[PDB]
Amino acid sequence: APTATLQLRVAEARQLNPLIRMLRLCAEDGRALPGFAAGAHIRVQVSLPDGRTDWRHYSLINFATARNATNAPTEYVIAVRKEAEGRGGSRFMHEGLNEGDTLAIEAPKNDFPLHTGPGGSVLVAGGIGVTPLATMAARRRAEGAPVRMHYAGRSRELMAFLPELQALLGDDLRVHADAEAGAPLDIDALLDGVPAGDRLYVCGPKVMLDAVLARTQARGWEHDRVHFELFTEPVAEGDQPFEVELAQSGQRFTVPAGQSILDCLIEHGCDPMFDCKRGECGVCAVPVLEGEIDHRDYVLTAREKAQGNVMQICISRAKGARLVLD
Ligand SMILES: Cc1cc2nc3c(=O)[nH]c(=O)nc-3n(C[C@H](O)[C@H](O)[C@H](O)COP(=O)(O)O)c2cc1C
Ligand code: FES
Repeated sequence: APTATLQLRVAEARQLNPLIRMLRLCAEDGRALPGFAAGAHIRVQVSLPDGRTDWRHYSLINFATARNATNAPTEYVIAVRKEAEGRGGSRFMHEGLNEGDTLAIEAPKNDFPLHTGPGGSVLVAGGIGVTPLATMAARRRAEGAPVRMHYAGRSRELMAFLPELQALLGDDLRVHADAEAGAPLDIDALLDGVPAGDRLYVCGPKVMLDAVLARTQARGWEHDRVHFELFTEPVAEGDQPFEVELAQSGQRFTVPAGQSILDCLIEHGCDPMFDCKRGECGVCAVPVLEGEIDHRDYVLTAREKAQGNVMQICISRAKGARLVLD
């Protein structure tokens, strides 16, 4: 049940700007690490402010355009945005980790892969959400495949990897900075510009991913045309408690405000199906017999959400005070 881990050394730390720190991680003896495909992340072990150990996802970064670029890597590269008001994990990555330190990680996992079907690729990055999309861009360039990146942030001063991405993509990089535009990214115009059949890869904050989801579902885009990678944690936000009644056996649990339905069930004892835990994979779907749902996933169709008979319990909640689940 414990997940396999690697003990890596911090081979380089680089302050890209005041908020974002690049870390290069190597095996102790420089041997090859598990390979990965564009979109993969690693989970890294952090110490929280009270000394509790926990795990944090960070996407793997590569700009090299050799076709073998990430098949047998000898390093993993990540970039961490410091959240001074977060839970302490990103703070640890900035303040409690030094060059030469060792760090336990879990082997790469990929919930956000590039699609090999027909069509080019349009990448939509919000802030530090650029990290797996940079690797995606590098891979499409390695393939000679059409790719465009929309990279949006509040200020250019705080957006990482602009010189690397400009060199990699040239005119196929479109940078949006709120501080220059005076307005947020125009997602409607972005979607209008996507070439017919091209697939969309959206990574970053919940508010951006939600705006893309609403519009691509309104447009009736095919379900495998749009791909989502949600960085925002915790997914259990402002949220309220609610009752869950398990219809098979009458048990009524109270889901607290800071806990997902899935985590509440996993805790109390059941064996739910799950994987990504952030609304992307679809695996945790449960039928809903009664109660209005506040849907927060990126996998159910507009029709499925409207019918009200299924939800992703890793991320979605009750609209009211009670849900009856099968
Ligand atoms: C799949 C996945 C990939 C992520 N990749 C990054 C990343 O590359 N850089 C980053 O700053 N945060 C990334 N995040 C968000 C972090 O895991 C984490 O939530 C963030 O650093 C805040 O944690 P904290 O509140 O403990 O500081 C990712 C989250 C997920 C689920
Ligand atoms: S576990 Fe992936 S959608 Fe819930």
